[PDB]
Amino acid sequence: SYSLCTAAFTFTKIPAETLHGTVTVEVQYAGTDGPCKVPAQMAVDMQTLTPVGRLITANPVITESTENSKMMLELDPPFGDSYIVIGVGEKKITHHWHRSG
Amino acid sequence: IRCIGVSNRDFVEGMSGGTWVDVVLEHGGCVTVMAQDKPTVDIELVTTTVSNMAEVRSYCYEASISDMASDSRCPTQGEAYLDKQSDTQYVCKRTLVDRGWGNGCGLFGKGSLVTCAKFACSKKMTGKSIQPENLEYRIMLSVHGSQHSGDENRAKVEITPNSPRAEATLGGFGSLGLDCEPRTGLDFSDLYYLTMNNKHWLVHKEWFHDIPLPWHAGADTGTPHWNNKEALVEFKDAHAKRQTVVVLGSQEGAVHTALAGALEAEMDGAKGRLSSGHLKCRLKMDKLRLKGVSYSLCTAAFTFTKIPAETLHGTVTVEVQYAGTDGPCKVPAQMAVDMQTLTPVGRLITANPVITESTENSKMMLELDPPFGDSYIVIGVGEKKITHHWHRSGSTIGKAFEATVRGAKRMAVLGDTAWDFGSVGGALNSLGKGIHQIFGAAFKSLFGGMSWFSQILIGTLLMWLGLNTKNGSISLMCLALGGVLIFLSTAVSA
Amino acid sequence: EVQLVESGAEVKKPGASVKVSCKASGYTFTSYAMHWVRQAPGQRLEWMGWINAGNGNTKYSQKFQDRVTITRDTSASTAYMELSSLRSEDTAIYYCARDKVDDYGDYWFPTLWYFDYWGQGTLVTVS
Amino acid sequence: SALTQPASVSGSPGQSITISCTGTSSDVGGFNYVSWFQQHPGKAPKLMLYDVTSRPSGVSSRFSGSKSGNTASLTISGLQAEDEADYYCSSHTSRGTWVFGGGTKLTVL
Amino acid sequence: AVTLPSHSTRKLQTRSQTWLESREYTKHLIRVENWIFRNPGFALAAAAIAWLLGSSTSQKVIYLVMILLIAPAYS
Repeated sequence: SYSLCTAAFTFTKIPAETLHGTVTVEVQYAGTDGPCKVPAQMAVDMQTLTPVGRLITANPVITESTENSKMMLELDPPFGDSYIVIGVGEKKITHHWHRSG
Repeated sequence: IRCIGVSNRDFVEGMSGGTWVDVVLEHGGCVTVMAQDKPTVDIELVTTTVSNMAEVRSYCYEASISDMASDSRCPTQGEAYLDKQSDTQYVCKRTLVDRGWGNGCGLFGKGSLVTCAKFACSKKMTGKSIQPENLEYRIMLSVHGSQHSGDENRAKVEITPNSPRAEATLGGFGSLGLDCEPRTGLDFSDLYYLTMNNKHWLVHKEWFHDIPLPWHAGADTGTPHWNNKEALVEFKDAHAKRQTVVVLGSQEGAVHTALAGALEAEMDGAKGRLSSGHLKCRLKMDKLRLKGVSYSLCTAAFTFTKIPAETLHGTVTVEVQYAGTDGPCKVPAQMAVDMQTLTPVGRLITANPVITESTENSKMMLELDPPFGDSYIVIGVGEKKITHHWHRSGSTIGKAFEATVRGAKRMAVLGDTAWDFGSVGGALNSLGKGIHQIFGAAFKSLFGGMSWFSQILIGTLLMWLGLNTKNGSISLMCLALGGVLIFLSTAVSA
Repeated sequence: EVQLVESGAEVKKPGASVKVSCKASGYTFTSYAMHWVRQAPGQRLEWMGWINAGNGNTKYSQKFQDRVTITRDTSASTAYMELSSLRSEDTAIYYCARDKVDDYGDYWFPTLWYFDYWGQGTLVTVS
Repeated sequence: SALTQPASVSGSPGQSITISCTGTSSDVGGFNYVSWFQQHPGKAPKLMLYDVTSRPSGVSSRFSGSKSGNTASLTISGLQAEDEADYYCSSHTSRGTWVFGGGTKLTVL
Repeated sequence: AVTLPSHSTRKLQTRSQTWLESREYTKHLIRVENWIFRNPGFALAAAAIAWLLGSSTSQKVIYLVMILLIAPAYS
């Protein structure tokens, strides 16, 4: 449950692309609350919107307490090129991933 | 403003369908955007910064060689040695040589000699590599405004694949939600950033590995162990004896002439700053207010200063200064056909024109898009309203043919990205990117790699096969391919 | 908790050989590790280490590629760095720290963290 | 080698400091390996980094790491004053050995 | 000595002129035309060995222009 957990997000590292169809992301979550939960989406449309593709990691979650706890998340973008979305309804950093094939 | 008269500019206008659009904005052009409502905005690529690079190889384009040793064994005992071999820095080749009698060597039978020389190179070609992430697109966008030629109007947006969404403030105008894509544009990670003497340009991961010169192996400093080294020397033995070795001097010009297919990149520094560039941005209006619609319109004389002019795309700027009234007032822009009835005819570019007021400064400069015939451009209000004759002089089917040719060049450069260039809501567009996506990909797959004469030639070979024999099928598709190649050389002719 | 301590304050004549002990306490000397980082006061930390306590392997800074040799023994769970032919220069403090070996027992690429703990320190001075 | 790190610095409490460590492509640039080691004079050094941006759990969330090109920046804000521990930057080189920067004497005024 | 890389292997297509794109179209044509200006006898014989193999008055034409194109650069 953990509500959805809301606050800023800043990509720690420029995310990655594995050779086995994956994108790995680390996030600070800019320091709000405890053991909350933050979503993420693969959005072909707009900044966010509809979710396509699949999260290889499930129930992505923040660990605990002060400032930044990094949530690394194995994500498979759709066969096109999307925009990783970090989950704040409004304030969120994003990307563009161009998975091949 | 910011756009007018680049000769590459392109107009894009959405038909409601919400605020969607999305135009591939491309360095060297300025894409202008107009809507039913909304102001009209001009966006052009500006500069594409590649922030962080890492070194792969170096090579060398100018050799120099040091001392030359010899070490010649006679016919019996064969191979020679020359202790100065077995280094990184000495190159060697064995050349069985003439030497029977007269001079040592109590038999005929040749006898190897090892002659070597020390290879220390003068300059480095230092290829650098980039990966799509951390590159930076900086797009600047300006709205039409009173400004004539001297800023709530032009905004500065920098779009990093670490921040592909961008939203730019325009006080009293709107956000102009920019969803760009900083990845798919140029096929980076293929391109390497190549440095000859104090110049820079991009070339492919195929061309840069295949140059036959000494390797530096991406090494750092010290006394770099040079791979190869043989391709740049010249071991020749005069007649049968006395092997000699020559330097085969600077090839700087040779790579330059061999490099014809690259684009050159402007600068180096902490950051490579290059040019050209290709972005597909999803342009999102959402928040744009016109800010003028509430104003009064002002009755005063208007006096042209710069006489109006015809831009290459046909739009006509006109600059109007006027005294005599105050308030930030609208000005009537409608162009007309008869001086009698106004009956506005022809689309206006500037949407709502306004004035900054202040004193008798004026200066708007709105710009217009006259009809294909004769037209009076009338900026004015009551009886005394100042006019200008125009005569656009382009035909309509001329304009359609124009936009088609232009369409064919955008389609030739951007490949599969032509489709979705001014996308909107129709699906048949997605079918386009799909259909031209597979023909494009498989097209570049079997061909690719085809020079100018290669594609012109094979173009006509396919068109002579175009009308040579048999069925109306294969002959038809061969004629089609030939059409695409010939057409692709013809395009980009200038 | 995790405890490392070693031989206390010690002095050697120029040309002698120091033997420092690192007694690992409070954790599992399993996916072991240890290092040796020399420090005296007022200069740069040099790392002349070794990296493998499972197999007894070692890697040394060329700096001291052949001077120090290292013995590792689980019965005492102890790693012994021994610096031979020390000089006036070497007067310093030798900390032993760990960076956990990978699962396989072979240590090639470290943990992303290195030193989560440090030895107590041993000041060694040369006459 | 010998990571370039500047000798020493200071400022008002709460004020941002940034100590930037400059390496080469051999180590700091082509790796995520970095460490900043708070060393209390007289005592044993400790960890205050771990893979750049992140921190060991017992770290004052004060601290922040960053990297650009060849750089290592430990940027501290909201200073509690009693946090001058000679800061040494250290990283894993490509050759498989570790190097510790010149160290930064931290000056608390 | 082997590098002719970058025009044939692969090109950058953009709304920019490419390196020496001003020079190329014609640094692919003149050398061949030049080389045929010298020693046209090779055009004589090449015309022969084309003209006697295939005999469609078309397929040989292809053999004429092809054999004339392969060895100005003789490769």
